[PDB]
Amino acid sequence: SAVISQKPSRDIKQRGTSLTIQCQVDSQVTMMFWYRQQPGQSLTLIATANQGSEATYESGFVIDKFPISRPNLTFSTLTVSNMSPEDSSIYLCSVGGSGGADTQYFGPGTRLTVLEDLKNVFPPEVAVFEPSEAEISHTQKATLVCLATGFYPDHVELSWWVNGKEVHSGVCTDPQPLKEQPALNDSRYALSSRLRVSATFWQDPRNHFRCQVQFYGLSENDEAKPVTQIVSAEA
Amino acid sequence: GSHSMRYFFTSVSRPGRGEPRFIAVGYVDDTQFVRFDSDAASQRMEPRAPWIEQEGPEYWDGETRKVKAHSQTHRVDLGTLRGYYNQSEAGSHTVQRMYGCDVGSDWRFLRGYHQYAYDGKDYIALKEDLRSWTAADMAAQTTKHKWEAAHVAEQLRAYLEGTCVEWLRRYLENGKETLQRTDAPKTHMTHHAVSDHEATLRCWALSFYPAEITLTWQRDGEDQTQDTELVETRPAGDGTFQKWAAVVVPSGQEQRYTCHVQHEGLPKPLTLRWEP
Amino acid sequence: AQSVAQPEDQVNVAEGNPLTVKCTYSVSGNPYLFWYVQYPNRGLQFLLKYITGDNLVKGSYGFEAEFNKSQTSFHLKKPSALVSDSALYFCAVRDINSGAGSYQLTFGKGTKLSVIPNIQNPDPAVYQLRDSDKSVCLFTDFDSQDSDVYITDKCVLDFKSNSAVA
Amino acid sequence: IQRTPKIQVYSRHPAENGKSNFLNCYVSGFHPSDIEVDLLKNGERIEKVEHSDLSFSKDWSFYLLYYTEFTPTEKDEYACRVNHVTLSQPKIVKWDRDM
Amino acid sequence: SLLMWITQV
Repeated sequence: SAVISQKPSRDIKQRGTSLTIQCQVDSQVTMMFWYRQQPGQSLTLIATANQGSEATYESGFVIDKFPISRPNLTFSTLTVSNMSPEDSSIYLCSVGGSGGADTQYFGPGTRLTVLEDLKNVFPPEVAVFEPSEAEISHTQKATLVCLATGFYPDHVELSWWVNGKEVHSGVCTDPQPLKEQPALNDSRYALSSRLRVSATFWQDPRNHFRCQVQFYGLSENDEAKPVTQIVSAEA
Repeated sequence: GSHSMRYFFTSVSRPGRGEPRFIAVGYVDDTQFVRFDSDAASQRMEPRAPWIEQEGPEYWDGETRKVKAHSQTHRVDLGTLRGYYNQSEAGSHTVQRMYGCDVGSDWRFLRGYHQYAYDGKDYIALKEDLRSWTAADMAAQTTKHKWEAAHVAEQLRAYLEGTCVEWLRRYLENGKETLQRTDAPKTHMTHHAVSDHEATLRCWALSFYPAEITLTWQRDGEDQTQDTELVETRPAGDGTFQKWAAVVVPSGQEQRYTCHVQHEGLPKPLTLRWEP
Repeated sequence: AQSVAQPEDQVNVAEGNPLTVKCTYSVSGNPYLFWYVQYPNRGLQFLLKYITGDNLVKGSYGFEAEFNKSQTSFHLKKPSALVSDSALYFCAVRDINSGAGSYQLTFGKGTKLSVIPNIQNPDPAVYQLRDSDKSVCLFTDFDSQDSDVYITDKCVLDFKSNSAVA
Repeated sequence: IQRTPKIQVYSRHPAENGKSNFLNCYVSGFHPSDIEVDLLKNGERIEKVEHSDLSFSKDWSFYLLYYTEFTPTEKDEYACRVNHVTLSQPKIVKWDRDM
Repeated sequence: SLLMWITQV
């Protein structure tokens, strides 16, 4: 079992800049690769990270744009230089032995969103909606709804906390967020989520219901400030 | 003549910062055709015989790919073996690997092999049948079960009987001018008085390939493995070898002593006797 | 050369039925085969591999595949599906006879498996939910089977019911 | 456990006063792999000495050949100085013209 | 030509 740290995990940067992704491994291991994949799509191999020499690159990938360094067998970096919107994807560090039977492991990935205008980065507005009296009568149940709205780029993590403590059961967040203006080239996104319980659980006014959306945006090392944050609303 | 291809790898740990040393070299019979050195600038598998130079860039890139996998695996190995024997990082340790294959005069597979060592002593080796392993100690037994599970011996048998054999044939064909030659020994004898009543006779063999040679001294045609200094067969620098043997002789009795040279390039074995 | 075709982008199944993720391979020499799975926001996780010997290979959570030389296939199978098994599944081959020094596995495009959960007590009904501080619509309790108006897709929670918001 | 180098000092072609030749030092049968090898010319070493790539024999012991281009005479004494873990001090071996 | 598959001890 070879575990693979990648740091950073998520990062939003702009045309012309360069990100340097790291890949650490808990033990020393023979072969190291750098893969690149779009969400829900095929893996594309960038290069093979050779210990103590220049990485072997695949057709379509050049060292000038994609510097790779491998000082140890445990540690490697991929830099991606002079970034552009098309270079936005998940960057995967893969690892494994040179044996016939040996298994090829992958790592958590690194989400790179590359933008032209960094001023279009806005956080989400979280509004919670109460269950209808019609649903309580019909099913003896209560569905809460939470809408994140008006955020860019598309990646957020929605979760519910009941009585100040998180819950995974009875919860549902959409597979993917929806485009608010579908026609535009790069519009803002919207996301919904549901939480369901007993009727007597909701009718109890001493109970607490909160929706929590982690919005990953900019960092404090970038130039209100649409910084990485949490947005929350209660009922 | 029968023939062999052999690759020899040596990896050495260097405590702390920087990297270990890795040297790999390929042989066909007693002629080195390739090398990789980790301290070299190129970080590529390099030619060491003009007949391999004609191989394409796809050859050299593949061999550079594979030797780096050999290199990186050996570095991983050095830490593992240090872990198996419960050894500290302060000490310098040597790993050695040898594999290759032999062929008959028919150029069919004769045998294949793969030997591994730690600090100059057998660790694990594949048997002549190429299906099972011979572990030296308890740590090697741990590797034996791992290699058995990974079907390592199947993979080696495939290479050793197949790929190994085919490339040897090709190398023998492409390098026939050098590899299939047999330079026979140029022999002579020397005489030096050592005392009042003793003399030293030295039987010389020079400019021969391959290296395998036999130099016996004989008194009245009886073997003289006693009273006889034999230097090791040594390389000249030009792809040929050198040897000598010698005997201490009661002077006056030089004509009773014969030196017998056996070699592949000699139609009949030679016999020399000192002649003033 | 070496390659694998996964000829199906989407594969659907009801919870508890047989699921079949299909993979064929083409290889010059002899194959070692591999399966990998990816749940959202993670790397590929290892399932199972045919090295040699037994053609039927069993792994984890009742996953298996048979090495069929004649049809040149290594289809992933599992007798009864769970919902957590909804993921991206990748097949992969390694030409064990290659001598070219490209050690990486050669993968297929990827088949997305959707294990749709069972709905025992279907009762489809729209509801209108109000902001505690504005209104939204909700189409819930249903069975598995304009520029300014917004509509989300299906979603299942745990009693198990579907839902969708406007 | 550690083996000590055998050392032979000798010429490629037969020695001939005032003619081109290659001086050799063949070290062999040693372990571990690290080894210093100089070629001397009246006690003081020569700069441009090449060597073969490291390999080893059936018993795992290493061997190497060090060489340099030279022109011998009657006056010049040549030798091979070798240091190794096994040796407390370096071992010097003179070039015998008839050996 | 070298072996391809090298498996660590």
